[PDB]
Amino acid sequence: DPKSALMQLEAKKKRLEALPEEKRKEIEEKEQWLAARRRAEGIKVHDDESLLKKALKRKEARKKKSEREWKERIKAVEQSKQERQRKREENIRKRREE
Amino acid sequence: GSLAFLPRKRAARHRGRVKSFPKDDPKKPVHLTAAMGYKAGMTTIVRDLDRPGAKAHKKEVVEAVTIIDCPPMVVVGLVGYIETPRGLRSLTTVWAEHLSDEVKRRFYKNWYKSKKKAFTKYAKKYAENNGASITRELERIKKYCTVVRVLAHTQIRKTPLKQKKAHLMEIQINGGSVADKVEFGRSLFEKPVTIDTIFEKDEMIDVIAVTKGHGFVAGQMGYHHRTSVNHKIYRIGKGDDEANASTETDLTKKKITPMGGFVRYGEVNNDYVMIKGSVPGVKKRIMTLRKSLFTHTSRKALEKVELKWIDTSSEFGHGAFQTAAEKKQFMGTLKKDLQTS
Amino acid sequence: PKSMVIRIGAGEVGTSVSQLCTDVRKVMEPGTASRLKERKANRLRDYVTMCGPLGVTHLLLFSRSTSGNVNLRLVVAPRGPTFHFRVEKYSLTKDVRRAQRHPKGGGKEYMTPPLLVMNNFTDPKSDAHSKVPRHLESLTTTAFQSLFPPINPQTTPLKSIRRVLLLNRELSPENDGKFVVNFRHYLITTKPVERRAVKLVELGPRMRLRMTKVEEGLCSGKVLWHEYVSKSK
RNA sequence: GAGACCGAUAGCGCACAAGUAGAGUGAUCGAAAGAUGAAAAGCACUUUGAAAAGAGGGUUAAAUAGCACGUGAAAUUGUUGA
RNA sequence: UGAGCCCGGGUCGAACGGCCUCUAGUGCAGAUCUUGGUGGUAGUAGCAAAUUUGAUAGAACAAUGUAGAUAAGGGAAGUCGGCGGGAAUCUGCGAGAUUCCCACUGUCCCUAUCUACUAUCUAGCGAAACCACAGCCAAGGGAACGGGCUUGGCAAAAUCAGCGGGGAA
RNA sequence: CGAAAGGGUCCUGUAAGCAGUAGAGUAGCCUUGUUGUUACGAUCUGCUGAGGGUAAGCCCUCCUUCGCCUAGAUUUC
Repeated sequence: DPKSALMQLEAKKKRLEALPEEKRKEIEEKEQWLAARRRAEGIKVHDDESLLKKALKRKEARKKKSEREWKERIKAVEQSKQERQRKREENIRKRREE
Repeated sequence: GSLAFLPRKRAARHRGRVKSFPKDDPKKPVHLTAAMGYKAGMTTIVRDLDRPGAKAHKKEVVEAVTIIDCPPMVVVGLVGYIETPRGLRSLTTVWAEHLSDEVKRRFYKNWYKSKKKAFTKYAKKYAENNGASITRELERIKKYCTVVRVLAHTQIRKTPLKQKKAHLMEIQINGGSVADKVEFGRSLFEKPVTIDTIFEKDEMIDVIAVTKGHGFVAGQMGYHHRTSVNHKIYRIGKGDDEANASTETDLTKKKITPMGGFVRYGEVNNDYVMIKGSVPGVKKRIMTLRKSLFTHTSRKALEKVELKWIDTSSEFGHGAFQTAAEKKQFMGTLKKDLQTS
Repeated sequence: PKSMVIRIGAGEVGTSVSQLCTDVRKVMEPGTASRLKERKANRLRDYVTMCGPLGVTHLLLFSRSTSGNVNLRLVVAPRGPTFHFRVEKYSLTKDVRRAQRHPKGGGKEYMTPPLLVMNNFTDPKSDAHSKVPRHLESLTTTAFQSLFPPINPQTTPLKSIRRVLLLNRELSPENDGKFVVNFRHYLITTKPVERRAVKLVELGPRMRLRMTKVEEGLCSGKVLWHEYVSKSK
């Protein structure tokens, strides 16, 4: 989940900002070395601010188009039922004329 | 579009069916009606026009001409047709012994994994003095048949193509009595026939091919069986001459193949037919040449052609060097050639 | 696991580097693109965007500086890491074959990748000097172990086992040594003396590597360890 | 204490967790849902395998009575056969 | 005759029937009927709400175009426009000599730029509207009523993609 | 046959680097120079018809090289 990855990376930046400067750089070298280790082993880590934000933006856009597709289809179905009742009342009035 | 050519259908067969042959009368001498080659490409020629009454009379005229590589074809069979109230129908066919590997590849579909058994019992029937049956079939053809066709195959092993399967076709024998044409075919068995033998100089013919399928950008657009009529053979080249593209006007010893070879085809070493104008089909494709059904009605036919030269600059670019000799002479010496030497 | 060898790192290429890269590709067969023809207008972006859909996991880049120094950049697609080795001494496969009394031509063995053998690299802590061991050497081991496909001794056909790739470290676990990387290639010949004798024949190329520098990404990222330049905190 | 009453879509909304579960800001609205077997004797044990699942084997008068359980129609579905 | 009744075969396990009367909450195809269950549509549409936050999984791809805009170019049309700048040519740096264009429009199109909209496959999940039964064509079929029927033309399984024919004032 | 090479053929335009007082000029140093010299300097001259590419839908090689071989799954009188 991109949201879960965002939460994890937010916790990561809070920890980085809380720890002191010399060991900012020390632990930073540490997770870079380990990052290279598991990613070279093959574990594709997913930690990039722009990439995750743009993935979330794509998901939100997909949801928006889907909601619009709802509104169109639902309005069409309601229109169909309304029309059916409309000619039913039409034909009842025709019978009353007859 | 024209209603005679719609709906747009794919060509059922990649070869191309001849359908109609010229009408037969017994009075002419015997002759085959068809031949096959492969579209190699086209070049440019300039010609001293000999059309009286034309604006460009006795002037240089530049034309585009198709080259068809035409290796000698081998006669491997005769067929006898009988006329019936339901049309013509195959009465009986006779084959030849020692059928070629390539015609056997035509008879087969998966040649690499099949043990070569086709026509083996037929060759045995020839070999074991069933000449009784052989002469029986020939006598049946002579007695009951009115139309005879020679089965002839063209030879990829001489053509410069990655293909290895031969090309077969039936070619009618006209101009003579049925017995005469059957004897002529019987003589023809197991002998190559040249395009000098089938066709001849400066003459009008018909050409059958399958026009290219324009695929991958209401339906099939392309790959259509087309017989284009009225195309004039201007030249027949010999392969072995090496002065094929050479013309009397320029004594430049070169073959019909331009610098670098034909693009996407190669280099031709055989008999070839050089015909005027654009012609249906593409390169490497089988081209079916045949005689006109009717005697000609224009001076364009029986107009004799005199050539000047044939474009042999590399068609892979905008070259202007006909021969490697003149090219290496004009460019002079280069540093890479000097270092090699 | 697929790897490609490219000369795009150098501004221009010559016969020596071309032969070296051809030999490296021959070593990398069959998991490499032999017909990769480098063009001057190409770039690292084009090559990585080709690696993307091609599923290539590793990329060797042979660069040549204006001074004539040659560098080998081993990068893992498509986001790094990057390892900068410097060329100290190199020999061509043709020269190796000429020097060898009985050179063996490559054959059906092109179908099988070489087994990686790794010597003198220190994985466990011996002096707690973690900066070289626990930062550089483990990454080296993982990088090459991923460069070559994982080897399961319990399923690999011994008759297919024909090539070996040697990586010998001139360095001691006490962080004392010349820190030199020795890359070599050998062909296996099995002779019946079951007792079988294994004879290894040089195939080349011989490679003298200086572990110069490292990057997190594809030719990008912070310098994690540079031998000559240590950045302050 | 009784009935020429109804017998689980009936009879009170409720034969059973029923004004329960649930909805609504709120006044209020408000269901569905019974039966193994005489007695759990509710399948020991072996063997598949990630399961609300099988093959043996056992209990019972009967398990195609196995807590999906008194009997088990039609709609609909599958295999075999014509 | 009929609504119905009796028996044979299987299942099944606790009550039931014939006749005379008495009684009634007593007989279903419809009610866009009630409840419950189950179909075609359909493994289709599409991944959309539902099923400590939220969340289909791989492969791909980066294109194709569309709408709305721009004190940009070109072409076209109409007029009462055309008879300093740019583009060139000739000649021996030459005041060097000579040739072409510049307008406006409440007019049309294209190309250039901006904003916005756009994306496929395989796996997994997976509805809804609608449904008396089904759809070749021609003429006839009194009541501008045809899918029934008559006479003909004919008529060969099953898929994907285009396509056009029917459904009084 | 199908992976390098070689040759052919087209394409672009004369590669890096080196050597030229060639280079509008600029700032110093000496016995002051009719190739003064040291540093910077777009750009011009020779190596250099150079360099590089050339099949993914261009040709030809005598082994130019090297490799691959009678498979394996179903169906049909």
